Amino acid sequence: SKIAKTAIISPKAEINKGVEIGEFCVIGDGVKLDEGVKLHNNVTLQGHTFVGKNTEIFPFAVLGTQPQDLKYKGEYSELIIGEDNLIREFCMINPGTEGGIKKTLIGDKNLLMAYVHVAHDCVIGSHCILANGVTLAGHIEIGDYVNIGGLTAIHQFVRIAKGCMIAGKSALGKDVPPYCTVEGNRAFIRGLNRHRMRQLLESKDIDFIYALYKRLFRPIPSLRESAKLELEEHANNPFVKEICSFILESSRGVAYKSS
Amino acid sequence: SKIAKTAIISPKAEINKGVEIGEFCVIGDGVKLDEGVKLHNNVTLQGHTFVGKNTEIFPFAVLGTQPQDLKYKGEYSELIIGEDNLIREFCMINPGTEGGIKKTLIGDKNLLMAYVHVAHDCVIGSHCILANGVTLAGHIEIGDYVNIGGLTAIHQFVRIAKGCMIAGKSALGKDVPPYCTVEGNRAFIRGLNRHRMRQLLESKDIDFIYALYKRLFRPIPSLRESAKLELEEHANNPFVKEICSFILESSRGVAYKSS
Amino acid sequence: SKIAKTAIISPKAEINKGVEIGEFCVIGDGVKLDEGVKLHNNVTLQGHTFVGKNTEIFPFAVLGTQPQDLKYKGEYSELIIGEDNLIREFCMINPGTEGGIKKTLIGDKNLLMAYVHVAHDCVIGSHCILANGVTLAGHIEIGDYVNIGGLTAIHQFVRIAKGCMIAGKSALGKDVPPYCTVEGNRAFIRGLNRHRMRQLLESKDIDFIYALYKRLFRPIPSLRESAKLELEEHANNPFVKEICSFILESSRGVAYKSS
Ligand SMILES: CCCCCCCCS[C@@H]1O[C@H](CO)[C@@H](O)[C@H](O)[C@H]1O
Ligand SMILES: CCCCCCCCS[C@@H]1O[C@H](CO)[C@@H](O)[C@H](O)[C@H]1O
Ligand SMILES: CCCCCCCCS[C@@H]1O[C@H](CO)[C@@H](O)[C@H](O)[C@H]1O
Repeated sequence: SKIAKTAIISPKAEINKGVEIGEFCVIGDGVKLDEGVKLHNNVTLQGHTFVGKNTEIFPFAVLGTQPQDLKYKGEYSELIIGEDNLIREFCMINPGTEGGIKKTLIGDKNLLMAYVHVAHDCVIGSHCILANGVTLAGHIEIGDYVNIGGLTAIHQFVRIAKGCMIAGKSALGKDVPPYCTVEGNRAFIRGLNRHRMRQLLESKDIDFIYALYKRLFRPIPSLRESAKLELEEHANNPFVKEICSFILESSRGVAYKSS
Repeated sequence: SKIAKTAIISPKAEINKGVEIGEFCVIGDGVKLDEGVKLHNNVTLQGHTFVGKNTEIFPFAVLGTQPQDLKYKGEYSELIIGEDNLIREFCMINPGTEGGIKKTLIGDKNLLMAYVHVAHDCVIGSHCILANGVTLAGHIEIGDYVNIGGLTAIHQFVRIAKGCMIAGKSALGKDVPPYCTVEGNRAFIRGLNRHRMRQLLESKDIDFIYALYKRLFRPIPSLRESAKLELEEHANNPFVKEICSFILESSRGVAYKSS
Repeated sequence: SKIAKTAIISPKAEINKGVEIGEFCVIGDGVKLDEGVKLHNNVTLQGHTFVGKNTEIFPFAVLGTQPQDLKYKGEYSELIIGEDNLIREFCMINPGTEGGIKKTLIGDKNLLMAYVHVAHDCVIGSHCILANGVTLAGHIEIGDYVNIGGLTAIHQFVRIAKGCMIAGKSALGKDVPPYCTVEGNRAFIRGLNRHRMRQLLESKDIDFIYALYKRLFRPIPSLRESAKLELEEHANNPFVKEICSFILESSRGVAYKSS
């Protein structure tokens, strides 16, 4: 519950109770820090940025500066961060753009290791882990319980569904359906995130999913056609709905499988 | 037109009119900031560094500290940056060395995204874009209108000519002739930067270039011999001169083509 | 021998004579700086960190903050750095954990270039060079005279013996025996670090080592069996002892060779 005297804090910023601010932090006039937020020394918060309860941010992280994108034109956008997040040293996160969704959103209980960059208009859920140097291009969507290995680059508009695991040093240019593990320069699906499914899903449903994907990724009928048929033959099945609707909504297309 | 009171500025530094300096900037005694320069909070400028008109530098960038090279011995070198540049967060740029060209030079209207490192003795032109984490080794030369994708590493003494495009995550160890696109770990030429040529060149000349490269990269006569012959059969043709003289001057050799 | 007035230094920290501290440095209550240490502006030193004589640390480096590892629980660990080290901009080094060796150790005369991250429980020797962006996972052991190229990632528990060279952009998941050169995504041994051996070893011994490895890496008898036999047929030979005992102690296994 201490605010360093050396910290520069705009009188227009809103700092709730219990907030800790380390030495030399720089806080702009559009920042909001909810209860229990802890900023180590030298954190830079600019733009219209909201930082949720109990989130902790380490030294030299930069949040809220304008997107790097050239299309940006001093637009009115926001950066919204959830609760119980851990944001490490040298992270750089920008707010959204008018051409995107006018915001960059991050949920709860996530860990963004050092040197992680989150570009404008990205959406990250909860319980995610982005390792050292992960680089997210613009307009990316990441579901809950997603792990992305260090030094991985995700291209613009890519969508990663819930429970996915992406190996380090990968370059992902396509969407990844729920509970899949990805790896490779031009990343592709190598199987299912068994370890994740085992903690969130029941055995019976895990088997169903394997079967589902095996049928979905058959070569003959296109993925799209198999997905639509899957929704018909199983109008009542949460997993089919979650997986198939994700697939049919894909813009960049779904990543390569193995069959 | 405001200079933060918390900023540390050597009385020997030269700060022109209209310069903006954010909170906690550290400016050494050999720095010069031309008109309209904007430094966000926490920018570090050391050594004999000149920053051109209207250039803007974001938080935690470090410019002017001594090169990492071991051969360096407290030499007298400079870092010269042009006008209208955008230098993002966490960039690190060093001045030259006595063994090199005694300076690191950057032209105008360039964008160096976050975590970009420019080593000693590098030369960057104008209208260039270096994405997140691009790493330039020493003595590199980059022409105008060059785009280098994120997380790409360029090895020492490599030269990239005008209008080239280098895909992200590449490792370039050879020179790249004008208007070529490169990609791959041990990077190679995959074709021409059509999108770039279309905005700078006329259709007729674009066709000529394709033809030129097709003949230059034939397997039998060496690239060098074809280049010399090309200069003979076309003593009067700017494109041939620009492309062939570049090739004949190569030290590390020209990158692999595809034919 | 000057300490910037703007620097924040805990009265509990121990600062020896001749120490230089730049503007805005942040020094916690468990830090110790031995004689001749030079901190540029904005260096952050936290936790129970010791910095040896004459070590120099550049702007925005962060040393001593808690490990990123989730298993960590406000444990009592240390970060110990040796003498004559050069630690560049944006480096991030964490102390050890209770599950590891309760410390992160770095020897003497090393150069850690910019953006280098050293995870909890790592052990680095002396005369080493880690290029831009090298990322070390936890519990890694690096011997003396090791060079690791830029943007290389070393996985947890990997051990690199004395005199090894690791090419840039590699991903190492296995141990590397003394005097070997490694390269590749899933890194493997490509030969010997001749350049290194030539400065530290006599010609006769260099020949012996080549022969040793040629016999060790034969396909039929396992590496382990050949190593044990090598120790028997040469109970008195420092090189055999150094190389073979390293191999037999491997946890993650030894890297792939080429024969
Ligand atoms: C397969 C083709 C993939 C093309 C991907 C293009 C991504 C460009 S986006 C770019 O990403 C940066 C991440 O560092 C952000 O900082 C910028 O603001 C944003 O504009
Ligand atoms: C194919 C072989 C390629 C060899 C390339 C060697 C590059 C070493 S240079 C080195 O690059 C660093 C970039 O981070 C700079 O900081 C250092 O000052 C500079 O000395
Ligand atoms: C072949 C399989 C290799 C698995 C390697 C797993 C490494 C996870 S460790 C992890 O490394 C980070 C480096 O950035 C540190 O910051 C964290 O504290 C530490 O917990």
